[PDB]
Amino acid sequence: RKRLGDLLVEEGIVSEAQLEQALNAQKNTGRRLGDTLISLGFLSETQLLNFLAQQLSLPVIDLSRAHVDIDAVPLLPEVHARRLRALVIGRSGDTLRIAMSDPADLFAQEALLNQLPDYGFEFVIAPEKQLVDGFDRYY
Amino acid sequence: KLRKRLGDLLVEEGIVSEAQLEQALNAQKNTGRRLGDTLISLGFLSETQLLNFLAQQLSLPVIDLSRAHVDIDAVPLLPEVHARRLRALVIGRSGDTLRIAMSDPADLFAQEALLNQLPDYGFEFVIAPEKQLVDGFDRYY
Ligand SMILES: Nc1nc2c(ncn2[C@@H]2O[C@@H]3COP(=O)(O)O[C@H]4[C@@H](O)[C@H](n5cnc6c(=O)[nH]c(N)nc65)O[C@@H]4COP(=O)(O)O[C@H]3[C@H]2O)c(=O)[nH]1
Ligand SMILES: Nc1nc2c(ncn2[C@@H]2O[C@@H]3COP(=O)(O)O[C@H]4[C@@H](O)[C@H](n5cnc6c(=O)[nH]c(N)nc65)O[C@@H]4COP(=O)(O)O[C@H]3[C@H]2O)c(=O)[nH]1
Repeated sequence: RKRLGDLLVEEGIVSEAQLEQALNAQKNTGRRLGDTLISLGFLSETQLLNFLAQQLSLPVIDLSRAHVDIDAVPLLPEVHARRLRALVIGRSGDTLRIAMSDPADLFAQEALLNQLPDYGFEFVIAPEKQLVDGFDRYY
Repeated sequence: KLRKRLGDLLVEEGIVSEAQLEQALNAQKNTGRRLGDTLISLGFLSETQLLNFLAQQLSLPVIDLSRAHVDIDAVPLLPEVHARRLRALVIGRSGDTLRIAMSDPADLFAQEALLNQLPDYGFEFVIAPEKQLVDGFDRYY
């Protein structure tokens, strides 16, 4: 997979110098690169969501207007959903549609496999704020 | 799971050669040593290179902990004896999320321990050199 900074440069969203500044800043915080670029004023939140979706080849969703399957939600117990920042929003056959705010999180991906074994997975990316509101709404 | 396995990553990015990888895989068997450390022992890879490519493999950043922002109030959430055992330092807290620097974020045995030790906090992981972690323990406890 292409790295996010390189993607944003190739797409003309940030310059090489801006990317280097953010990478240097990140070495001193450990915050995510996209979040760092937003702090520096070089990237917007909407761009971050859209370009993450492009990097990972996942759809963006507006959960605030989505119609969530309320019988799919409980397949992932609340304690795990909140911890992993993941919400099961649909079930077709044995494929679950799962919204995540950090779908690039390797350890969350590993955990989800452990918590929801034997299902097919389709992922969509949502803003963390919408996920958090979703947990309150659907549990 | 699934990360790209480390050998293939290092070969594809032109860090180690195919024959060297095969040599290290052969040599690693039943030594108790992981692949990166085997490659380093054979002189094909450096500690810094291993750090940087583990970070790429695990999709996390390397930090310079000697200069990094550390919430010195967040540090004590993990008692010193556990921080030292697990080679893990809590450097940020916000809501129920902790940012944790580890020398080995691939250490799942340590991760399990960290999880049971800091329950009801979720984690964001970053990697730092072990020397910097230990200096951090001396500095923040
Ligand atoms: N939800 C969310 N996801 C985000 C954000 N920023 C980055 N990501 C996604 O999450 C992964 C980890 O980001 P990171 O912690 O900044 O960790 C990054 C970062 O430290 C660094 N990195 C990212 N892009 C570049 C680059 O163009 N050049 C270099 N040298 N390093 C890069 O390598 C690590 C892995 O990069 P990736 O493969 O791109 O993988 C990224 C990316 O897929 C964010 O603000 N929010
Ligand atoms: N802190 C630290 N972490 C390390 C080091 N070396 C590897 N790791 C990480 O820890 C996991 C286990 O390494 P392993 O015991 O060598 O066990 C490895 C190794 O025996 C083997 N492996 C790795 N790469 C290759 C490869 O390219 N070809 C083959 N045939 N086997 C491979 O598969 C197992 C799993 O590989 P991975 O998915 O890459 O998962 C690796 C990797 O993420 C190290 O020196 N220090």
